[PDB]
Amino acid sequence: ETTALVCDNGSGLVKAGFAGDDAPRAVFPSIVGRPRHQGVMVGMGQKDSYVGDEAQSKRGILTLKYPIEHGIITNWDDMEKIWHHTFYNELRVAPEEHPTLLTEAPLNPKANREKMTQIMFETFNVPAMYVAIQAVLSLYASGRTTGIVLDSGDGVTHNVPIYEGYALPHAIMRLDLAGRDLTD
Amino acid sequence: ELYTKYARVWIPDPEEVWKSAELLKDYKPDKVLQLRLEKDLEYCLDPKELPPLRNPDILVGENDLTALSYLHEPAVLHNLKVRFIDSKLIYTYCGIVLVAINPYEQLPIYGEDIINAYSGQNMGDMDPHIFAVAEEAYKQMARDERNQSIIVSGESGAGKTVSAKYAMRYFATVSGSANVEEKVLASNPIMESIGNAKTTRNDNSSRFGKYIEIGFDKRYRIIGANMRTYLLEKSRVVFQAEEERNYHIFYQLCASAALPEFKTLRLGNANYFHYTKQGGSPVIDGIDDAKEMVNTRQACTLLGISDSYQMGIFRILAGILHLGNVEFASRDSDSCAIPPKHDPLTIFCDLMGVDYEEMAHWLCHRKLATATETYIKPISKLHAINARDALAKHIYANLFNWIVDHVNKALHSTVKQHSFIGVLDIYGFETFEINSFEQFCINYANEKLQQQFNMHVFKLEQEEYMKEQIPWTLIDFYDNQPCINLIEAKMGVLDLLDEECKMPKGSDDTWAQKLYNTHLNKCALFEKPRLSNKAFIIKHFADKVEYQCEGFLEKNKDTVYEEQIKVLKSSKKFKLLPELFQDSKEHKKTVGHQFRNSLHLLMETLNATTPHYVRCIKPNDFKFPFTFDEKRAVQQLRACGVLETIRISAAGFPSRWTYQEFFSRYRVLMKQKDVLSDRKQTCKNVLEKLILDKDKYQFGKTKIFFRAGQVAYLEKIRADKLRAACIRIQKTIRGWLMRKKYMRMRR
Ligand SMILES: Nc1ncnc2c1ncn2[C@@H]1O[C@H](COP(=O)(O)OP(=O)(O)NP(=O)(O)O)[C@@H](O)[C@H]1O
Ligand SMILES: Nc1ncnc2c1ncn2[C@@H]1O[C@H](COP(=O)(O)OP(=O)(O)O)[C@@H](O)[C@H]1O
Ligand SMILES: [Mg+2]
Ligand SMILES: [Mg+2]
Ligand SMILES: [Mg+2]
Repeated sequence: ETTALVCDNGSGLVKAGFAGDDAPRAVFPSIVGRPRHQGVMVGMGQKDSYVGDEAQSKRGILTLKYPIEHGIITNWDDMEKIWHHTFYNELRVAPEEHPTLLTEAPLNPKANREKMTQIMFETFNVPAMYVAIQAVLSLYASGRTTGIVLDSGDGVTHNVPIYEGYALPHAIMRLDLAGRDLTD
Repeated sequence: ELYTKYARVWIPDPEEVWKSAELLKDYKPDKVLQLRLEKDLEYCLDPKELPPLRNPDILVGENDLTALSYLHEPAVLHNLKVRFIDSKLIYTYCGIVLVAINPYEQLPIYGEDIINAYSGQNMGDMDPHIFAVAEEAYKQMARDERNQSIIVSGESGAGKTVSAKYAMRYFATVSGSANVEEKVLASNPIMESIGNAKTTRNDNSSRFGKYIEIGFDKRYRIIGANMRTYLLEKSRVVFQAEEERNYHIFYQLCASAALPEFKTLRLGNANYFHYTKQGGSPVIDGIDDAKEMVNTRQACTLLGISDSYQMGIFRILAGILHLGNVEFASRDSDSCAIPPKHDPLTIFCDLMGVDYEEMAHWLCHRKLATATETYIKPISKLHAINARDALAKHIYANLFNWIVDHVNKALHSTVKQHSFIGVLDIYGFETFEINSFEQFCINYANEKLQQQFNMHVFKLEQEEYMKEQIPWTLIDFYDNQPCINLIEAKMGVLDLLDEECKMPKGSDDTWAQKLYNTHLNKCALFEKPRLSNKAFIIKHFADKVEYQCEGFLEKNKDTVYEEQIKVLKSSKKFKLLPELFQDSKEHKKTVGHQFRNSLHLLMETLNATTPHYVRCIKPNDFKFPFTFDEKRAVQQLRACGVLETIRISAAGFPSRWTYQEFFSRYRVLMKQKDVLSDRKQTCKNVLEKLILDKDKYQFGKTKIFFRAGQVAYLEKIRADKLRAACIRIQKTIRGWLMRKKYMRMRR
């Protein structure tokens, strides 16, 4: 009938798919490239910017930007390009037909959620959506109602203790160490 | 009032559900009734009810229970009891429905002279008989090409198979003949072997709906038959309650194990294997499963399943049995392993032609693949057991669909089917001291069939009201849609159950808690049992039924890992095992969702068609010929919805009279002043005097329509008038004769 889209914006990899299948059928880096060299050959079909695996393939000639840094979306037009690419190119699904479920790290600014929702309703016209905490979903994934989740992606690391399905919001710890600054 | 001296009433009694009593002093508004019994009694009249009044004897015994003026449980039970015991009639109409009572005796009524007597006759013409339903379906099919169904419902042992047999014998006789009926009757032993199980109340209960389509050519010759099946009870293959068995075939197979052919299977006695062992009761009294095996193989031969395929089938079933013995040791909270050199798994792999190391690996691990990348990861002993039992259930369901398709290959014929008449044998509403996921599915299927019945009857009433030009508004529809939306809507009991299956740390206590949350006080049909927090009550059409939650999560889980199927698909030892699968989301579907889908396929098959209903009832448990038990029958009339059908007809205009026969009956009331030669206007004049309320009857074009009470009230006042006239005349005669003897006394 209608099945929600499930999308986790992360930093680095985007991974997206349909609710109730078991692994994401779109996975690609959340990266946008713009060409920086003078183009010489006339009539090449040269393109203003590249997204995801395109920008990985051509990365020799591109400046690569990450639109998400430490779970905060710093650049919004590139994030809209990444979602447009996800829905139309990767999933080939029109977003008006499906609820969308979106994932976020705890303790990050509220403006990030307000903008994510304003964009999903106004530009995509998604009929319904929700924003979920990254750590909470790892318990659903591991079959538990209790535990202290330690989560680290690119960017933010956070601990979230949960006990029989109640979060303990005064005990949430967040750390900016993980993943990109290991590479730097 | 109606309660006068010499009235009669039904009073409740412990040992037969109702007994007759005569009202020994007329009632006035208050608390007392003096009653006399066929001796002397006084009965408390108490909240409020008056005791059910009794029909005048002219109505008792008539061929149609809706001809009764008072419609209520004891009048129905009395008319069936008198027709069966005294007349030895076994068939009785209720409205559209034919009620059929199992005589446990042979009868002459199925002779071909009677077949011919029924042919071409409409239901009004002749006393009810199953041929009178078959002939109606046949002529409905002739008039209009629309296919016809015949639907047969009741507890197993009520004679549904013999009813279908004579129903198709009718078609064979009227069309002439193509040897369908022999093949169809020869198929019954295998379908009963694979599809029937002992149950706490009943041996040879059928756990699936069987639909036989008899196809006709443009001549309405019998071409041939096609067989479908629905609503199979898959969960029984792996779990049974106490005093229940697995499907008969498993015990026929185990008992055969000593035979030379089956030696290679290494079968044991039936309480060795985990799936047969659980029920407690390996041996049915009065059946030799080893002998039944012979009839099963014989019917396989007659339908032309080669003995190669027969040994394939028994191989696969011994596979399922040996698989059930596979036992997992948990090496961690999240990992398990099969103990080394495991004899059950060694025999299962030998039987099935698979590499021991691949089954031993895939039983304990499951595989997930992202589009670029695949991870193998362990699973707990609980998920391993749930997946082994889902594999056994999936093998069994595919073997069942295969045996059904090889029967269909034997029954089909090459002539293109112009149209068909189809016969549905299905279980009726079910209630035991313990009620469980099986009973919940059965009662939901019966709620669906009862809705489609009520809506067909409502359609036919709107047609008859058009035919008599009576306003439609007088009849109201009685809709069990709220109970269906209770069971199957989103946030329904099945929906919350399928949620709680995937939910982490789901359990029958938290499922029950979600039930009480969503529906404890929002729906009138859902109730919590007073003393328990583990059970729930649904008010079904027939009765309130209390279900225990404690089983449903184990029974509801199916998930089949693709790698375990692909191991079996890889088998080359024998050809049947890869043939079964030959055929992705369905592997994720729960048993409840597969059931709801098979039920939607069934409702699509039936809604396409025009139904005719037969209800079968089983008058006594002990199979005594032509004995009747009121407390058994009231249970089965309730479960067959006959009593609710009658309740729904008792509101409205159940009693209908032709003006001719009405006038003939009640000339005695009419004064010779007001008898016109037009009967209809006389009747319209008279009934308004005799009955005050125009609401209580309607003047149709050709028939008078009465509400329930009125015809018995007219019969009462008629009888009292005729009593007064008789007494007055006979006192005059006696007076003359004594005056003559006085004339002698002067002389
Ligand atoms: N109309 C009938 N005339 C004679 N015997 C009947 C009739 N209906 C049922 N019986 C007897 O009832 C018994 C069982 O009938 P049958 O049609 O075989 O039911 P069944 O096999 O139990 N199918 P099911 O009710 O679903 O379990 C047999 O002894 C039949 O002879
Ligand atoms: N096998 C691996 N070993 C070590 N680091 C890895 C591995 N795979 C990914 N990473 C690093 O982890 C980060 C990606 O983690 P991911 O969960 O995809 O981030 P997010 O949660 O933001 O989507 C990147 O910095 C990547 O370099
Ligand atoms: Mg992440
Ligand atoms: Mg029988
Ligand atoms: Mg049967």
